[PDB]
Amino acid sequence: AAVEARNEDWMLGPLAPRRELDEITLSNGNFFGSLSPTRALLESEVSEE
Amino acid sequence: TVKALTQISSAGRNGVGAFVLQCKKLDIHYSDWAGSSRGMNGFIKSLLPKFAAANPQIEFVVSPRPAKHPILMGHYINGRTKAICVRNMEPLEILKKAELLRDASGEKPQKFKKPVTSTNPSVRGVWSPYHGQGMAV
Amino acid sequence: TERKLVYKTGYLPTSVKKLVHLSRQIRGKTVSEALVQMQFSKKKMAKEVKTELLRAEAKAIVTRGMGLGKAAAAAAQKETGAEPVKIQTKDGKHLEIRDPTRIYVAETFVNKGFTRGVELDYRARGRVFKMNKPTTTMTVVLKEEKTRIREHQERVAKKLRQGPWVHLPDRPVTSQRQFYSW
Amino acid sequence: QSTANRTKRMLNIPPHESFLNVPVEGDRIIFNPPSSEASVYHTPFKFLPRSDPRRRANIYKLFDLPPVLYNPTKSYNVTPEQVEEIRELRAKDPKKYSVTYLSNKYNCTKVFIMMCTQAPREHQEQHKLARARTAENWGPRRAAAKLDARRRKEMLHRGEI
Amino acid sequence: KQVRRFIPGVGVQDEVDFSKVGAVVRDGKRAGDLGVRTRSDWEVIGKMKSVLPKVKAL
Amino acid sequence: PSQFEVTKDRKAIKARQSKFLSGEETWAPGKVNAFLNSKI
Amino acid sequence: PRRVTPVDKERMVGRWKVIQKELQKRELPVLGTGNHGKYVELKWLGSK
Amino acid sequence: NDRFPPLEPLPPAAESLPSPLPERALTSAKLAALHARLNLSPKIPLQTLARTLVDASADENPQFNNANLAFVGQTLINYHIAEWLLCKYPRLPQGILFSAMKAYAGPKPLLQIARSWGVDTAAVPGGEVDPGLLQFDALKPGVAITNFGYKRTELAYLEKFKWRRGMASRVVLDDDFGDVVRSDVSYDRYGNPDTRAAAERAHAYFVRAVVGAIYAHCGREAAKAFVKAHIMSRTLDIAKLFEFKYPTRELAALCAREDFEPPVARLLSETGRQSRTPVFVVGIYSGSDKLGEGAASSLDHARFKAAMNALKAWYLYSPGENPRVPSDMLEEGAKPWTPAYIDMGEVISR
Amino acid sequence: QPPISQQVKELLPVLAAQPGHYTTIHIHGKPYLVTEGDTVKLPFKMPGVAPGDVLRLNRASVIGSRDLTLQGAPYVDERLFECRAIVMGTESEPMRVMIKKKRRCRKKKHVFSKHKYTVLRINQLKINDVSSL
Amino acid sequence: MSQTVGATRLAYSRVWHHISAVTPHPTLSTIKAPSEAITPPSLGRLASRIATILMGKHKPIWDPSTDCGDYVVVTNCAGLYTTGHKKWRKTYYRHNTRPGSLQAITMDALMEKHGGAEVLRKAVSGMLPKNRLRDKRLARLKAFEGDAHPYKENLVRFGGKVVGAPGWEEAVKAIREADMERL
RNA sequence: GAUGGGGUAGCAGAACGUUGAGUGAAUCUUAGAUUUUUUUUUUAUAACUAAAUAUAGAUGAUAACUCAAGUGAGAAUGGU
Ligand SMILES: [Mg+2]
Ligand SMILES: [Mg+2]
Ligand SMILES: [Mg+2]
Ligand SMILES: [Mg+2]
Ligand SMILES: [Mg+2]
Repeated sequence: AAVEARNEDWMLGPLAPRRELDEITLSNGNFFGSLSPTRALLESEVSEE
Repeated sequence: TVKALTQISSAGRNGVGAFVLQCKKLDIHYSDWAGSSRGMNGFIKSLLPKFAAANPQIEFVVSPRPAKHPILMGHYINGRTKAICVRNMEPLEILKKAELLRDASGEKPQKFKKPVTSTNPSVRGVWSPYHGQGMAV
Repeated sequence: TERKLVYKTGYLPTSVKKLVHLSRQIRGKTVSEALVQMQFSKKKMAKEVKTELLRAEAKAIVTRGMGLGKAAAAAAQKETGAEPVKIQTKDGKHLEIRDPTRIYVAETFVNKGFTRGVELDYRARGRVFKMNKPTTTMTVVLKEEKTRIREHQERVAKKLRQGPWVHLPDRPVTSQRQFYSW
Repeated sequence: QSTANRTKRMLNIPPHESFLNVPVEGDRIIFNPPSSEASVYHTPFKFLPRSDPRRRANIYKLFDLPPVLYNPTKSYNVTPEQVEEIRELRAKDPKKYSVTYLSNKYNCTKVFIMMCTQAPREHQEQHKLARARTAENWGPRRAAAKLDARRRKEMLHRGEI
Repeated sequence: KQVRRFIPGVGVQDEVDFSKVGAVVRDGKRAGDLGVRTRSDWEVIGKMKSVLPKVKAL
Repeated sequence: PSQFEVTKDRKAIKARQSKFLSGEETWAPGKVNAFLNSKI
Repeated sequence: PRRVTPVDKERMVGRWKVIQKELQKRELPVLGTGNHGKYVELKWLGSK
Repeated sequence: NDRFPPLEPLPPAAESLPSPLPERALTSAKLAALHARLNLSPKIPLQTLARTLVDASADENPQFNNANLAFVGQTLINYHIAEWLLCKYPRLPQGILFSAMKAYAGPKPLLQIARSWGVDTAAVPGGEVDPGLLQFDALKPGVAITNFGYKRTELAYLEKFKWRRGMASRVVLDDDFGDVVRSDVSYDRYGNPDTRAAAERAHAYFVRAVVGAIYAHCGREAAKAFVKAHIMSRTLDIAKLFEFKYPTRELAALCAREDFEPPVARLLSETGRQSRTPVFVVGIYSGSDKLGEGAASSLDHARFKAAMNALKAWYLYSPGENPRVPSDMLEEGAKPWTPAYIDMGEVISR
Repeated sequence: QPPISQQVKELLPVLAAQPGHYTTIHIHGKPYLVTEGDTVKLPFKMPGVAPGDVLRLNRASVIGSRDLTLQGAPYVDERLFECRAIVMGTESEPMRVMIKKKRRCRKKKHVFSKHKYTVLRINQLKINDVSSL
Repeated sequence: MSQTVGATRLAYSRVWHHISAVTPHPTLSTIKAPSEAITPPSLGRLASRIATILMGKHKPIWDPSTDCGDYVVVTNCAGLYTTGHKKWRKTYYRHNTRPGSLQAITMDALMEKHGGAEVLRKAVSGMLPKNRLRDKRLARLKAFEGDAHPYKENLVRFGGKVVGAPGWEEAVKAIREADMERL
């Protein structure tokens, strides 16, 4: 998404969209510029290696 | 009253009055490591020196290009390029390929349709049914 | 210079052959016209298209800033007394645009989605066939009337650049021969 | 056809019979006037200077007229005093004393009346408006045909038609 | 009229104008032996800052 | 989609929609979509 | 003697000296990748 | 760095200089190829051919640039093309004569000639670029070559209030083509209609400076041969430069001036009258002599086309395809000069 | 040499005086109707010629103007005209593949053909003055 | 290529030719002696000449893809010349794919319903290439039963004299003689 | 100024490509290795030029020569 956002801002210029005001991404349920509790707290169980 | 049109300019006919070779530059890339360039390296030492001395109107640039096959990239006055990969070719095969780029123009290859190409008008004009002896059915 | 929003709806419980006809209906219309046609359509997905079209119009206004010049448009024309712009779409429909910021459905296509479910069709002679319950999505590209004005001015200039019709055209003779035939 | 060689033979057109009667035992120069329109570089003898030696009898010699289409006649029926009458009248009432009325009165062309005097600027603007109002009554099909007629004329005088 | 060319086996053949007839072919291991202008021939030309076309010619 | 319970993100985009349309707020381009060094 | 890179070509045409000032003005790297470091979002989660 | 040593050694002050030094021209393979591509005489060193590629916009010094070299070459090009048109077409109207000159020695053709030679431009001038590249800055239009025209006292009104400008005065006040006289940096931008005119101007000054270089080193005859080989060799249809207004009146005035019988239009042939694409072949006669002929799909158009072709035949009269030029007498050992044909002037009609 | 006929010596100046002239040159027996400035693309690679070589063409069957036409029985005398060309280079066509195949036989034999063509530029076509001969 | 660089306007224009089906034709007739026996062109011999004009094959710029044909106005088609007993023994057939619906008619009976113009259209139609230019080319054939037709102003002229008129060849020669007074 | 030129069953010769291996602890790669695309050129079942997109320093890619085969598919009412 950051690859798509950097290009969009470069081309539109004064028409750059206000993504912070958009709806959540249903693929993960996160807002704009927001992490997930599992990813911000690093509660994922990792291998013993 | 006659008003002059100032949007038409003269066109050049390369060959009439003066000639200009279309090939203006030849990029010769080799590799000291690739085995496909064993012949190219021999062409640069044995035949390129004399070939370049005979074509002073062409700019020859010898530069290494390791990890890549050897190529002959010609640049033409029309602004196009023609690159020929000469991998696994012997020195005399390189020379025959270099003479191809010199004798060639940047124009894209085209099938043979018409021998003659002219821009000047017909000497006898174009046929018209209103300028002959008429035709009775 | 021209604002645009590409909105992909959620997965609707229908097929492509069914939803394609509702997409082609709202194609080229304004958002207001399309919403009125979805409200009074006998199709079941027309209710979903209306909901998704209102959602798209909300993202177009908040995220892209479309349809935010209606007040300034009326003052520019009604007070001035000038004549609005008259254009003609690619299909040939004539329009009279008073607000260049009005949002309209520029592009619309339907896409196939994941399989909703599977239903077993039990037939005679002990034969069973799997029926697939489909899902499909619709994508709408919303733009402002500035785009239809520009695209119209380009088609007009292209037609004016093709030159007029002449009675005696200088058609070329294509065959070359090494002699004179006249 | 199957190949370009065969297509060339099926579309073949023989050369002109003049080139077929080739000579024998030596060279030859024949008179072969083509059935075509000549270029403007074949200057007629009437436009050559008296010094130009190339002036010479026709090549045919070295080996009534068609119908009239436009033969105008100039006339001078107006006198220096009548020209003043045309000026005072045109400025007194350009609506009544139009150019057609003055043309028929003094037996002149409508152009000459416009060379001696012009209507006041106020009467001229309403003329351009009257022609602009009738132009907005044209549809897209008639307005396009009118513009094509105005372009063909310009192209003609540019040598493009 | 034949322009300058390089024959692989013989060497470099200078320009010849058969209309006025002289195909001289020069071979060697140095540039000066081939009969062509070298970087040195261009440096001596640039240092001849005194040669000037005759006023009549100008 | 007609029966999805409108979440808090949907309720926030509908409130702004009324502000931009009414004229309370003047729309401006984004500034946090991407952190470019060019800033253009 | 060495490979002709896009940088050398710009230097021959004169454009390189113009590219340096711009990249430096925008605090972008000239002939390098900078001091930013490699992607770590997947590394921190335990990706292999 | 250690892995990427510089390809062409250059002192640190190289980038500071506006143009590469003269001695650098002796190590450029583009120059040596360009010098041979044009078959220039060895009398022209590489340091001189390098100076012809530096526009005044890249180096403001009177030397190191094209200013003076291009002025001398412009005078030779314009002179040899002018005397050549008046001897091949001595009846050309003045307006058509200005366009014919601008069609041969104008910025448009010279741009095509410079490109016909394989001359590439430098992105931005500097002492680090290859001496074989054309150097100029399209962002600076404050450079202008000296000419022989003067600034009109009414130029301000000529452009604003559409004041009238005659043709007879363009020979004294305007330039050689009839045009009036006097008509940090950031590269984050696109082209402009001004940068194109500045680039097209730079290529033109280069072609002119090459002619001036040949004149300074080789001589006068060498310069004429070069102009006659790359410029006069081009092809131009002057008949396509004519645009008539009321050609029927100009032809009537011509016949009246030369005392010919009044022109009469006659229908030589016709077919398709009362159709969508007829063909009326009209011929204009002055007595019994056929002056011009034109075929159109209307009676009026066919009559106008016939008069236009009659006027072109008068103006496009040519004593010969390769006529003698008064410049040939400067070359000693030439036959006596025969007086050329001098026309009275273009017809002025209502 | 065989003297020119009086009928040709009388009209050749009239032929050379007209504005335009064309000629039908013969290269290896094949005709080519050309004019000064035309480009000829021969359907074969002329051996022993490099770009910049000048050729003198000496086999013309027809040298004519708008109204007059000089005809040579086998060819026109070389003393009456001077036609010269310059080799511009060598062009090529795109590779074309001919697939030779019969019905009910899977073997598809390919033939790859890419021919080279020499290009000329007619830079001189003039008629000489025969008042001396 | 020089022979084709120029103005092809007049080569592609539509010329309006004229021929009478009653005027003797020494070239298309089979009888060539005595002079009083020279007949007009027979139906098929006339149709073969017309099909050449409609195709444009009399033009040196002819190409079958281009529709470079001309018009042909035929008059006096009521006196269409025929040999033997064609007029009363030749039959024209017609079917519409329905068994039993075979329509037959003799030449004399067809000339009674649609005149000799239809007999000539059918003869020319079968002599034209069977492609998408057959209907256009056949439409340019203008056949009329008598001397009256709406194209008496379209017929090609040379000095005001229509081709085929008494003195049209003298008007042509007079124009070419005055055309050689130029370089 | 060499001679020769259709081809089934079938016989024979010469090569390309695919996968893995040796030289290889080798060569090259943010001055862009690799990117299923597009494009350009070269007598070309193949490689090459350039462009666009993304971004790797080796669990990456690779010339040449050689070694070994689970090595080349519009055809089996073939299989998934
Ligand atoms: Mg059961
Ligand atoms: Mg055989
Ligand atoms: Mg065989
Ligand atoms: Mg890729
Ligand atoms: Mg299968």
